Amino acid sequence: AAQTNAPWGLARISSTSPGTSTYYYDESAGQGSCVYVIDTGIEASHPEFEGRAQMVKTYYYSSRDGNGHGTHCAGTVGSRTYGVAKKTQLFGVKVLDDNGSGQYSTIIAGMDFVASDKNNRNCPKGVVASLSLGGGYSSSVNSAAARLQSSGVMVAVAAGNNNADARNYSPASEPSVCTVGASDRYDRRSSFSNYGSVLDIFGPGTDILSTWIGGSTRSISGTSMATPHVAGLAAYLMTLGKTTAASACRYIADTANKGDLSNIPFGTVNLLAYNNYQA
Repeated sequence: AAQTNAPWGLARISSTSPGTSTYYYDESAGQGSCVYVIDTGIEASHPEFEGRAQMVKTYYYSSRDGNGHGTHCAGTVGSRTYGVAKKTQLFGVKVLDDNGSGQYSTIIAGMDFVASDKNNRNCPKGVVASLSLGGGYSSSVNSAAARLQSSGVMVAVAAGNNNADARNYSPASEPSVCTVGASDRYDRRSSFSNYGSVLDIFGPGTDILSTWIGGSTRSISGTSMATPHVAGLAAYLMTLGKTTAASACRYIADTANKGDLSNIPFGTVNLLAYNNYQA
């Protein structure tokens, strides 16, 4: 299949070279898989979600996305125009408030919810979880992310926007879960992206167009935009049978575009999320 005039990140993930504008992917589009978006929530009403998104949990007076952040991220996982796995089922777990904030104990609660809630939901192709969030080092927070992983969920988390080492941020610094760094349309390392040995893969994350609250769209930047392409991609390769939850991140990094990114410091991996799809 081909999306003509796709966003620069969608094209980059099915492209051996930057600067193209057609995203190339198997019709499967993640049908049969499920991706939990742990964030400020989702705007499931968006035409872009086609009723494939639904809120399943919240910790605040509302489960509405009064921010846009979570809605922006879910649009990169499975929205028809902006997402990677365009038939995936999205589940919203609102752990962040409408300012994009939330305490650690709440985030921990959220991951704990997904590993159990997957058992009530129907996902014969496997489960993914996107965590475009982070903060200072926390081992409690890291164990939470590691618990989500060994339970049968493919975790991708943002490496951080501090332009520093990701070993001092959680859950970014947890070795069992997949830590996505950010790059731009010129295959540069994103200005803001954290780096470090803990990273597993880079995904598109500068000037990322995607769904927004109010039935709209907008372009914003961050490792939070890098996290959902890998998330969607994981769910894409799981539907195909090419990988499983527990080995997708190593699968992605194995089959990724080796060594095409400028400004990667020594010690940080030079791998760019890629879908090796052959029409």
